[PDB]
Amino acid sequence: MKTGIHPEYRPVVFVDTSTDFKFLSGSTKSSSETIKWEDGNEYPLLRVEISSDSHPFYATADGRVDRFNKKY
Amino acid sequence: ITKIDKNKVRKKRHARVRSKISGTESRPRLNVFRSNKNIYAQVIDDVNGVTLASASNLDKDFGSAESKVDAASKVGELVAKRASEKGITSVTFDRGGYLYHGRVKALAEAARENGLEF
Amino acid sequence: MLVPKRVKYRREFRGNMRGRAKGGTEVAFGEYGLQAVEASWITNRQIEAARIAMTRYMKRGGKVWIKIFPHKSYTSKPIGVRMGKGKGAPEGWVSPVKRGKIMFEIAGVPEDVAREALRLAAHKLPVKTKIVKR
Amino acid sequence: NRLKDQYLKEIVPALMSKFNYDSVMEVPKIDKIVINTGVGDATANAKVLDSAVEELALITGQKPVITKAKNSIAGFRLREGMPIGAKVTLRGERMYDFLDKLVTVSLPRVRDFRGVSKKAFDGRGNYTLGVREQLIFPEIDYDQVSKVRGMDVVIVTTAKSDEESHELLTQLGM
Amino acid sequence: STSNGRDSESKRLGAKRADGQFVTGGSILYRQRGTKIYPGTNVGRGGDDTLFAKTDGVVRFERMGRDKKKVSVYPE
Amino acid sequence: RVNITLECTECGDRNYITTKNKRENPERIELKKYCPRLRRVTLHRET
RNA sequence: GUCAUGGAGGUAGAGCACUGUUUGGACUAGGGGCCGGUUACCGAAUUCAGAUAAACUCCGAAUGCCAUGUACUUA
RNA sequence: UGGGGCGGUCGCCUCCUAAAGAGUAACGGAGGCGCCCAAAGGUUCCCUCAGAAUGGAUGGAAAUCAUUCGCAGAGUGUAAA
RNA sequence: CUGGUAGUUAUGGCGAGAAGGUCACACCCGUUCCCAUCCCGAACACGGUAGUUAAGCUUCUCUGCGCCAAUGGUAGUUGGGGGCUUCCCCCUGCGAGAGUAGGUCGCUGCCGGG
Ligand SMILES: [Mg+2]
Ligand SMILES: [Mg+2]
Ligand SMILES: [Mg+2]
Ligand SMILES: [Mg+2]
Ligand SMILES: [Mg+2]
Ligand SMILES: [Mg+2]
Ligand SMILES: [Mg+2]
Ligand SMILES: [Mg+2]
Ligand SMILES: [Mg+2]
Ligand SMILES: [Mg+2]
Ligand SMILES: [Mg+2]
Ligand SMILES: [Zn+2]
Repeated sequence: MKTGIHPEYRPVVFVDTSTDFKFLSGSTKSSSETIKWEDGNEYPLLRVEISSDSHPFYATADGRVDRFNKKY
Repeated sequence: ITKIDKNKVRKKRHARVRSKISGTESRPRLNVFRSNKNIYAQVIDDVNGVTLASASNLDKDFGSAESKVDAASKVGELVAKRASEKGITSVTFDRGGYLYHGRVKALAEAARENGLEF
Repeated sequence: MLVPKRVKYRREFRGNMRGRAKGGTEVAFGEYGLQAVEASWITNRQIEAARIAMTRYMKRGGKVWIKIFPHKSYTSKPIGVRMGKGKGAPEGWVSPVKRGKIMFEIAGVPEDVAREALRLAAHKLPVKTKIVKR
Repeated sequence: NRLKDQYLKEIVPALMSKFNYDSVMEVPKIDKIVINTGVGDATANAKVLDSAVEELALITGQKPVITKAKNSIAGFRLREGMPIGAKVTLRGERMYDFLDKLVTVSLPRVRDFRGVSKKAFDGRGNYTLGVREQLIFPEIDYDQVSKVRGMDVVIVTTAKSDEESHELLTQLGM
Repeated sequence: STSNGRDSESKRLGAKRADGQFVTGGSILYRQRGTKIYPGTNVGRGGDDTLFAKTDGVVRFERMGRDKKKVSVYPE
Repeated sequence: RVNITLECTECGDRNYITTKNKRENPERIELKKYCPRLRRVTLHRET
């Protein structure tokens, strides 16, 4: 941890777009959102697409929704 | 991954400093052993291989420690007095393969402040 | 023709062949062999001539081992050349054979064939030979 | 961070039960990881290395260590002196936070993370992932990423043999 | 005709003093390339690996470990 | 690669001679060498 | 000069532990074809047995050489 | 100068010949030199090479990374010891 | 008994197996302070001991690898003498290398705690 030279880094909690899965993590992006989960150590909010919260191995707008709404 | 061997790699470093530092009858060698909790000081001459003085945290008395960094300075005060009892005045400092930064360092100034010349 | 693929030095001393053979004086692979009684240089052209004569008599039967190899080279000068001005160009390859060295070995044939195929080969070499068994 | 809340709490007792270890010190650890990319095409261009090292730093959070060449090779118009690739060797809390996003949001970003990939083991108990697409991590700038080179992710563990090495990553999620 | 014919000048290396012989300080005991023999007690090494005596005494060619050798000078 | 001389900066007498590469060291080399006349260490600059 | 003691030094011999040269087996690692073999489009490496060297050495004499002696003889 | 001429050589360094101290010739057998480095010098502190096997992406037989074996099979500005 | 620190050509090393101990020595926990990472408290340095003898370490067993090593014989050879001289033979003194019997899982000194 040599001072100054290293780039910025700060833990951030992510949420899945499919389920709003609270997922404590770390990143280097503020994402313009901050929540107060686990008060006393505030964490920013950075949303993310499909992840381990609802991963198949582990449809909302565009893709099929246009396909189903058009053809039904 | 193979776990690192802390003491064995030090023996390689201690053999490097021993190529130029040796103890004789007139000027013995002052050696230092540092562990995770204890620091040991010893005075040796290599012409015949005997110990002239020794002091450490395991001494008979004088128990007073703080951060085990000035405890070495307490050790250095005792070894300097014990070594100077028999007339030893000039010695050479053997690092023991360590650095010269903390506990090993602060041991040295304790002897220099007392009746010992490095 | 048995020749080394490459050599470190083109030119070479001639050496000497005094004393009994260093090693290989016992037949190991085959059952019969030619033992040299005298010592002399043996070229690769004499090895080939002795190899064909001994192989042909068996009608390509059995197995044949060659226990020597021409490592050493030798040079020569043309006719009409005075002495001096360097060393001659290499010409051939020899194998200094000391006394007692086994040169060829034979297996896979009856005794009468073995005792006869060896003597046809022994007439192509400049050494006095002998036939020995295991 | 939560991996500490998930490894020490329940993964540690699971290994002892499944393997019958004599003491607790035999439960395998995670020692170090490396991120080696390889930019050997930069032997002629001095602008490719600037972005890739900067991109890797944002992905991990530590300064990349610009490597060099060891031997001179004729057929690649390459010699001694120029940099070839870079690596980052993180350790500590960053060890699990990097894996925290790698096994949660980075893997689904691939076209198909469901590929088992159980043959990538070194044979002593270390797993070396080889994700080459520079889009799995949701931190790298997609538009700003000019080129696309390949990467390596190496997991080294104190697991003596493969079965307990594979077993650990299964409980950690893989 | 023929290349070659060139050679250097012999440098007269080797031992210059005998075992058990009294030597004055500063006298050369061994000339060499590299370190065929290591310096010992009261013996230094020169810029080009020559071993010389630092004080008067008797030369002793002794043996270091299994694959090494040294020379020392012991005052009488 | 040429041969150069070093000149004292107080006495002005040329005490030392060295060599340097004129393509890699186009400047005038300065070194701190012992000056016999003043019996003290003195900066020396190439003439 | 001999005797006793101590050394430095790799020749003769020998050996394959390195470097070249080299014989017969085992093993055909291989990667693309043919129909797992053929590696017949190869011996690349390891192993067994057997050789070879002025510019090879894991070894290594007899002699000769340098010293010490207060030994005996001799100029 | 194995007659002279033609050809080749003429100073310095390393190896073999050189016969186990040093020295030792031939128009004998092999190679280099007429420089370079302001750090490739001094000192203090620190650590260890080539190669192979496996795991992998651009990148294949070899580019970079990870583990294991590894007495030097590397390196030592340049010729050899 | 244990922790340091030296001498001795590995007969001392390597490999394999078992036991032991937080009295020492260790692994260990974190980086506020000192110091450090071509990055990373991995190491160097720093403050303590939640836990463990897995490792290190210390003991005990081996001949598997390695290392040491005779006796006899042979090669070679100083001196003397003969042949039919690519070389060979005899007498006296010296005398290897390879192979083998055999040996080895070390032996000694000082100091501090028990
Ligand atoms: Mg010098
Ligand atoms: Mg010089
Ligand atoms: Mg030995
Ligand atoms: Mg003698
Ligand atoms: Mg010979
Ligand atoms: Mg001689
Ligand atoms: Mg000589
Ligand atoms: Mg020339
Ligand atoms: Mg250098
Ligand atoms: Mg004998
Ligand atoms: Mg013997
Ligand atoms: Zn001046």
